[PDB]
Amino acid sequence: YEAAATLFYTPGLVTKRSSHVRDSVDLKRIMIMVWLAVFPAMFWGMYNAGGQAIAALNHLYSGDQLAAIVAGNWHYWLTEMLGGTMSSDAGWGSKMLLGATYFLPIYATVFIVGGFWEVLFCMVRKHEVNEGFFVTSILFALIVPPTLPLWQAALGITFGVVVAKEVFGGTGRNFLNPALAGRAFLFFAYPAQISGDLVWTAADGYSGAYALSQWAQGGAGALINNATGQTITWMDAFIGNIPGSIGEVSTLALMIGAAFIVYMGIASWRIIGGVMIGMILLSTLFNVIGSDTNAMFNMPWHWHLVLGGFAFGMFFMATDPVSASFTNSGKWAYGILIGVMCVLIRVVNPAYPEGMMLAILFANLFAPLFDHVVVERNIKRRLARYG
Amino acid sequence: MITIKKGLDLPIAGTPSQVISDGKAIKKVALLGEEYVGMRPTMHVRVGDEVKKAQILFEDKKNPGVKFTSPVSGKVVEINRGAKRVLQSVVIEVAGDDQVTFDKFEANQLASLNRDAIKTQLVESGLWTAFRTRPFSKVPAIDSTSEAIFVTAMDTNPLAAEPTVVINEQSEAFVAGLDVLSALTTGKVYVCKKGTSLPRSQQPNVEEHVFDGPHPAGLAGTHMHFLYPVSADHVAWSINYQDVIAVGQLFLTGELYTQRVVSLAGPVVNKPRLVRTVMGASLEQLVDSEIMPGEVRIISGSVLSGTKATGPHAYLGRYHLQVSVLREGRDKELFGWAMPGKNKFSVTRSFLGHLFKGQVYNMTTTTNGSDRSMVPIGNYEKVMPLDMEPTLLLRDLCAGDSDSAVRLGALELDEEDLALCTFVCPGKYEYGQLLRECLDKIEKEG
Amino acid sequence: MEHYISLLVKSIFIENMALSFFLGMCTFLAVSKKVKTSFGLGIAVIVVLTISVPVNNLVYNLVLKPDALVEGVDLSFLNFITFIGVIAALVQILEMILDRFFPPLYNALGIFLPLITVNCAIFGGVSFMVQRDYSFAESVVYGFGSGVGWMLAIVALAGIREKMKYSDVPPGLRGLGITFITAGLMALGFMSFSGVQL
Amino acid sequence: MSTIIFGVVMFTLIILALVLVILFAKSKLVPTGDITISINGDPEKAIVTQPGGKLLTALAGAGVFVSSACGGGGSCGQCRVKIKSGGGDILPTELDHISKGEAREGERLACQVAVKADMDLELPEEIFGVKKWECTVISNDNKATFIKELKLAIPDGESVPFRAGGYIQIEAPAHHVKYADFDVPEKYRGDWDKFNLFRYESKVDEPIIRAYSMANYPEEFGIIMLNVRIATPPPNNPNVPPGQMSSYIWSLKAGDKCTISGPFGEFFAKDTDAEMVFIGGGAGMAPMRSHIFDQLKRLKSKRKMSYWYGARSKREMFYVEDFDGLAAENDNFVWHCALSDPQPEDNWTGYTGFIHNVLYENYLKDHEAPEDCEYYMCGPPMMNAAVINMLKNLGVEEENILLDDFGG
Amino acid sequence: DSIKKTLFVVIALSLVCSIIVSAAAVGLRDKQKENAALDKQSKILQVAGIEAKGSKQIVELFNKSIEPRLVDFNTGDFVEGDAANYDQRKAAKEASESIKLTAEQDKAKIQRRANVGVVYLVKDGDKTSKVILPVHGNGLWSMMYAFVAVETDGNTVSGLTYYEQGETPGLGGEVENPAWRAQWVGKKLFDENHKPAIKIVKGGAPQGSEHGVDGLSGATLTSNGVQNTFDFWLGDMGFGPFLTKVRDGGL
Amino acid sequence: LKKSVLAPVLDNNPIALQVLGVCSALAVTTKLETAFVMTLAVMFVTALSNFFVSLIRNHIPNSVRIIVQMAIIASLVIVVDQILKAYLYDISKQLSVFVGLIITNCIVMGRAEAFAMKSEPIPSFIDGIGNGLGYGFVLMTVGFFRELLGSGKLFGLEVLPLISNGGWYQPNGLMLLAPSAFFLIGFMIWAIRTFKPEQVEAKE
Ligand SMILES: Cc1cc2nc3c(=O)[nH]c(=O)nc-3n(C[C@H](O)[C@H](O)[C@H](O)COP(=O)(O)OP(=O)(O)OC[C@H]3O[C@@H](n4cnc5c(N)ncnc54)[C@H](O)[C@@H]3O)c2cc1C
Ligand SMILES: CCCCCCCCCCCCO[C@@H]1O[C@H](CO)[C@@H](O[C@H]2O[C@H](CO)[C@@H](O)[C@H](O)[C@H]2O)[C@H](O)[C@H]1O
Ligand SMILES: Cc1cc2nc3c(=O)[nH]c(=O)nc-3n(C[C@H](O)[C@H](O)[C@H](O)COP(=O)(O)O)c2cc1C
Ligand SMILES: Cc1cc2nc3c(=O)[nH]c(=O)nc-3n(C[C@H](O)[C@H](O)[C@H](O)CO)c2cc1C
Ligand code: FES
Ligand code: FES
Repeated sequence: YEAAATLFYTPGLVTKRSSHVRDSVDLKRIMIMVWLAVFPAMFWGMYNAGGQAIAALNHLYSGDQLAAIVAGNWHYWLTEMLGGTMSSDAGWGSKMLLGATYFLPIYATVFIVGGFWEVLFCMVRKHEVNEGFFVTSILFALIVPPTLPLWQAALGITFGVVVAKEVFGGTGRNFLNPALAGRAFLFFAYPAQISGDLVWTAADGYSGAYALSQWAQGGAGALINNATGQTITWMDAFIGNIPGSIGEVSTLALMIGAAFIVYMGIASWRIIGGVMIGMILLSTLFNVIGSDTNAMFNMPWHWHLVLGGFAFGMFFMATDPVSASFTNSGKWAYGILIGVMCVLIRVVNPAYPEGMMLAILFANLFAPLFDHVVVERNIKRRLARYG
Repeated sequence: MITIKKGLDLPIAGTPSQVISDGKAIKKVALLGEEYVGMRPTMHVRVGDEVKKAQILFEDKKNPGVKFTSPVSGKVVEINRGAKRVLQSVVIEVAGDDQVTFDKFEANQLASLNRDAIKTQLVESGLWTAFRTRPFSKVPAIDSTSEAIFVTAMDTNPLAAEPTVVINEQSEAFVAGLDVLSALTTGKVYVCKKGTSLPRSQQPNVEEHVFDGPHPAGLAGTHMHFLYPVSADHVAWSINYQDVIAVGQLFLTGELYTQRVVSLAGPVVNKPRLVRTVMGASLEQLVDSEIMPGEVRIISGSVLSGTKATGPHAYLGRYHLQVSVLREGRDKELFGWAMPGKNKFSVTRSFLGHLFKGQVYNMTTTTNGSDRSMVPIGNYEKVMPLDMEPTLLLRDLCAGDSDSAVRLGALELDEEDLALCTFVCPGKYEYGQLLRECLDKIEKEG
Repeated sequence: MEHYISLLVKSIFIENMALSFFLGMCTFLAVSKKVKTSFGLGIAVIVVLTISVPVNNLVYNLVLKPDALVEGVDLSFLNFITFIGVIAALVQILEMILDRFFPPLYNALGIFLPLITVNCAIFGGVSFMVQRDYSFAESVVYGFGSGVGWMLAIVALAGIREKMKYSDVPPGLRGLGITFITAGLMALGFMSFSGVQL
Repeated sequence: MSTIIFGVVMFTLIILALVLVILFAKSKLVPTGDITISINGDPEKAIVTQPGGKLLTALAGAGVFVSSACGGGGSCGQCRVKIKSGGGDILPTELDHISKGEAREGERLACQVAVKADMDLELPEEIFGVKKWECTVISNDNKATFIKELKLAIPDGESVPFRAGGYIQIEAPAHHVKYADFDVPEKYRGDWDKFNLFRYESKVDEPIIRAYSMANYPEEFGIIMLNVRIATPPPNNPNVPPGQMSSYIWSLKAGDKCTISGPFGEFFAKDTDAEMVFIGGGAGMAPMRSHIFDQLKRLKSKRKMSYWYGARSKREMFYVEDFDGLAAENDNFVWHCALSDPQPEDNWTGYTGFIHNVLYENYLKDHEAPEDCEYYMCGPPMMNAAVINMLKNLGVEEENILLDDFGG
Repeated sequence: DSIKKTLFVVIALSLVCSIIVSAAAVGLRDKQKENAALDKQSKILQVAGIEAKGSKQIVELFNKSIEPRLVDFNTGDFVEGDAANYDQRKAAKEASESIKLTAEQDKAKIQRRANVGVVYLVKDGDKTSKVILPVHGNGLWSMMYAFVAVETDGNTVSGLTYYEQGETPGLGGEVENPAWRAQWVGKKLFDENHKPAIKIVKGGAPQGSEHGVDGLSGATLTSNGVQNTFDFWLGDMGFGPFLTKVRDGGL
Repeated sequence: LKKSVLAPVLDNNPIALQVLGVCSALAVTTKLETAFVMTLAVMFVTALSNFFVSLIRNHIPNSVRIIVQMAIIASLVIVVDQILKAYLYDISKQLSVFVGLIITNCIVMGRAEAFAMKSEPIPSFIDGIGNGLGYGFVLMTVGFFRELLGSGKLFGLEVLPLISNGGWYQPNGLMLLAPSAFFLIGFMIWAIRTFKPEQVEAKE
């Protein structure tokens, strides 16, 4: 059908004006290179989400009760039918297959539901179907817990695509992050399914606390993996053995993926440097001033980095070219504000245990202000005939 | 010594060999009518009229007093009119040697002429059209004077000629032209040049300023931004080295000098070199038997800011000093965007081509992609050496804003200064025409 | 003195009038087109609020508080008329003695100069001050912080709308609908400080 | 009850204190100045009615009006003022009329300027010379279906200070006019009586003013000749309300009293040597006749001229004797005509249909340089668009297309 | 305009408006307080279990069955005063009759406590069966106020009702859920060592336990707020001495 | 005829075109009880203020016109507030500040300045009623969606059973917050300007 050939093939056009020779880069290649960057993170996330579910299920149930539970859920009996096993010694194959059966429905639902609105708008306004949804859909499907209902994911992606992105004019015209706008819609509308201890480990009847919110209770000594009984170390939280969403669990994979797109120039290193500087400064100020009743005042920078969705946000979600600043002088300020706001929401605000998604949305509002400040300074320098 | 840090030396194949050789005999010239900004002609000649050299072809209605003259003596053959009866070109068949003769001056007396006496001779001879005023790139008004004239004297365009080769043949004419410009300026003459040596004029008004770096260093806009910033209250004239040689020869001999040394080079040329030609020649018979078979695009100027030479426009421009030929790319390719290209060029590091240092590409006319919205990954900031906000200025131009574009600095720029920004745009936007529309709106709202 | 710093930061960020209490939208959505005009109006609002709150505090403490003038009498039902009279007189003074007699703010203050009187933000600030029972210095700091927060919000909206010159909005949502949706997105983003105990 | 008296007293005291503060502040600052404006330096006339506010409310009260039209608000922009001292602020509504260039030298509209402080003006000389008059009507005879020519005589032999193509601002006091006594020649009786047009009537409660253009030329001094059209409901929608002032002027008879207010003008002829092209329709014969007679009988010009006219039928043409005599007298001036739908008894031969189409197919297509000659258009707004499109397709600049229109 | 006319116009308008405004705001001053008292009386009746669907009978039922009474926290004994018009909020606010709690003992995070409190005794004739104790503490978003009705033995709770809170509905605003409030009946507040034995446990409490109460699911911060509220108000600084006197009899 | 009272419902809607009274729309639309009470209160206050201002339109000096109008409007709002506290105490406890903020409602001042000062008393009263109806239309329409989707109720009555009470509906938490009001008003404006193209704004 024509909907496939027009995607695979290049249009085969020629230049007719101005620069008769053009650069080989294009939006399709940019979006595809970003889409491929999250593949190692997604694969390790699927593996870890299978492993956590298997471990929690084995810790809770055993024997006949375990068989009754395994025969009552379609993820478990599909994993058992496809050759996998739910025993205590399941291999990486089954640990990845269970995560796949937990993640693929969410990705398919998000893709189809968002693409419907994308096609509808780009057909009504007589455009050609753009790209960037290939990135938005995968980021949204990676930043949600494995147990999120499909009817909630559909509404989240609907809000993110329609209200936040498509109303303003489509790709390259919006001012806010679409994936994070949808996630914030879900976060504020249905907070029982995106918070608590029941949503991170995809096991039936198992309640396991957030690795980030286990710190606010008792400090570094309170970090424990109740699924297996072991304690979470920095190496575990860095490699990505902690419970969490599909996407942001692994940090080594995120660094590996984001190094390529930083090298290729798609993602700016200025925003990443600003985020790092802000986080380090604020999270060292908090340690220096100290506190007695708050246990997050003593969390250092290298523990802020590994836990939560900090790495995923900083690498893949804070570097959105459209939402970020357009000035090399304002990109540093944008990154510093993002890092400072994330650390502040983590430490001082008690209602929300994680604040990267809200910090990015807050800095998206004030990026144009930084752009205006720098451009006004440049104009005032021009008026002195020195520019 | 002024060093430019940002830019892009375009690695297109077929670089010319800087040796001047005689070109093909040219039996037809033309003087275009779509390259002069805001020029509304009043034709003084008709098809079949016989014209001498330096005899006026048409005047201006928006710029009274400026006269455009015939490069060679012959018979007019075409007055081609485009859409809405716009003047595309006036074709003259060179069939004679008669000419109009002007006054002659000793080489010593050229530094003390009156400005009005210089202006009258320049306008009568037709060399007044060599100058251009930044902003708006219009031909200078007959009675206007500026205190800064920027003799380019350097070439950094892709597949461009080396001015040191051309000037050393005409050192005396170049010196005399510099003396005339120093007597005419009333300010200073900024003779931009590379680190190599050039003939020197013994005048205090003339300054030699040395530039360096990649392509945008050899642009009159960059020279003005770095030596004499321009605005609505400060206009500066611009001129190249060959027109300076023409001015010197005019004031030394009394006859207009209509020779040229252009560089015929490109990916699809058998033997790139410098060919001695005539002003406004016919490219269709200039490039015959010099091109490999197949479909080709012949350009009158650099591939970054040239003009396609097909049909009525298939003649050399006034301000262009090189002819570039490259193949036409029309075929599609399956999964071309996903290929880890070794032969593909990009300022970004997303292709395997950039790893191989020193590679030269056989670039074609394809737009590698399709028209989309602008996602500013940071390509314009890599290739803009000026003190501006590029990705804000281009968004201002695309949105149609004019006053804010002026505030951001659109006046100092020309269509030739946004060629690299158009080149490195993932959205495949053409910014030169947007800037020209913006400047036309600014001029009208005067 | 840390109490005043806490009050200032709380009023500016934790309790931003424009995007946490949502007062003054009738002008917040209508005048926010250019940063210059938005900054001028924010300065005017800052001045009016800073002068209005302490005077109302003095009057309420002196005569309108229950049992404050004569024991057994309670005149707390003149609050609305007294507050609106003080605000209106101050706005008239600002418009007529200082703003236009001195070098004027041409096109920075137009139809919206007499609209400060009916700006809901100032009346809301006075009412909240009455509820919280501040002292004089706390009232001054509260007024200044509220004004600065309102100016910050309006200037951020103006900057966003200036960035939105490149957008392509549907004809129905041109201008006002898109302004409402943009303000809703900004309010969604401004919920980071919701649970802070400052 | 004791709280009620306290509340009443405190309400009164607080409101009185606020009002007194406002009044005292006003008394401490109000300039209370007067005569803050000088319309020019040389003339002694530097007096107005108001110390500030809007500018017409001070000048028109003292008798100065560029054109103090009804309502104001710059809906037509004839209230032209030039300023050189005072506030330089520009109303948002004034950028539409004033370009930045004119803004630097201080050009604005009058119904937008607000006066508060001292200033001096540099008003053009035409303000100092315009005046009203007492012209009596001589003839108001009909010569077409909707076209009437009005002839007036100037009292005491004065000559209006006008140029070719101008217009005087006619007045019409309160009146009530009926169409019953209207009567046209026998040929126009058919279409006139098809709806009979006499049942119509107009109500005028206060004096009203519109403008008309002179069909005469400066060597016909002592007599004002105009081309007046009747304002009737459109034939396709007769239920549309009719026109008032045009009907009133139609009702004017010979020997009747009339008052003009003064001549104004635009659309003048350029002082060049290029060819002149005059194109028009409907009631547009007035400026074209004025220009033709000026250039030929008054200016003795020898520039090549052509006057292209379009009509509907042979019965719809007048001034034919005049234009034929002028063409016979002058070789440089040739005038052509076309009919939209000629009738079998018109005995018409030659051009037919739309005037722009006949022009393009007959003259300008074979013209060598249609971009150097000057065009003057004054006619129907629907002919305006067609002629503009044709000339722009031929490639004529805006400076060579000089047109006069009455805003559709 | 002239001052002679402007002052007269302003004075006449003020004299026209002020009588209306003052008469409206003074005539209704009785109803404006009856309506306020009705809400508290209805809440107390609901906590005590007496059914009164109407402001007509709420007044008589509260006047006959419920006897408000003041209690001194420091002495744990009754005080004589206008209990029916007491204002605990302003009493705690004023520094004249309040104690500034210190950090180590301000478990409920209320930062101030009144010197004398108010309790309500439910009785018929002159025999008392219950006593309603108003307790409050800090939650997550706002202050949470409640009435807890304990039996005359000083141990057994016969109902808990939250009448003022501002938590998130559906997540932490489940303190007003009848399914959650109805499980407090029969629970015991003290152990044999006179320690506060009420424990809001997470994830569910053993069925039939005399000291455990089911926590709010997904609302651990609000559950901790409730736990702090009870650990403070049942402690030494709250109704501790008063309940010590109560369990000995003579309530 | 009823053009004055019927047109400002859609033709000249205050919130949709004039951008007047939006703060109360964002605030009090969470529940239909408060929305309807606010609609009635603003209707009565606007109508009576317009009536009195038109009655005394001749004898208002320019210098203290704002004070003269605010005296009347604040007196009306004080009377309304006392009546609400006396008879509708449960509702009045919920509106709180946005009952005293009726004075600073921009609709009241806009209709007092634009129409009341220069129109006859009865036309002013009719125009006030019409503007109040046009405002209440938006108030109740937004409140319908907000209440129904955020609490599964209408006027305090049960319509959609809640999951916490043994039903099937899981309430949306955004409807009880402010951004939902912004989104609903934006989409209302979109639909109104789609059905009535004459109100569409220009690109320039
Ligand atoms: C500088 C200048 C010179 C001019 N010179 C001439 C000249 O020489 N000769 C000439 O004939 N004209 C001339 N005009 C045209 C001018 O407009 C004349 O006055 C013309 O006769 C129109 O009459 P009026 O101004 O009385 O129209 P008005 O009575 O002001 O308007 C009535 C017209 O509007 C219509 N109308 C009224 N109410 C409505 C309604 N509710 N709905 C729809 N339609 C309605 C009527 O049917 C009628 O067409 C000139 C105009 C200008 C600006
Ligand atoms: C790519 C790397 C770029 C960043 C380079 C390094 C930046 C770090 C700067 C500060 C160095 C120390 O940073 C941090 O200091 C604080 C003390 O100040 C230490 O803090 C430690 O001791 C304090 C003592 O009061 C405890 O309360 C705290 O819980 C504990 O972590 C952290 O363990 C250390 O990580
Ligand atoms: C938007 C939002 C609002 C919340 N509101 C409350 C609340 O009002 N009360 C509460 O106890 N928890 C609330 N929570 C949840 C807490 O933040 C915290 O995650 C939870 O109380 C801990 O659950 P657990 O320790 O029982 O696993 C809210 C969470 C979100 C995302
Ligand atoms: C480095 C990079 C990061 C991106 N991040 C996001 C993101 O977080 N969310 C999203 O919806 N799109 C993202 N996109 C896609 C696209 O840029 C985005 O939709 C724009 O905001 C256009 O609406 C990203 C693209 C790139 C190149
Ligand atoms: S009426 Fe035209 S400017 Fe005043
Ligand atoms: S209507 Fe303007 S502040 Fe509320």
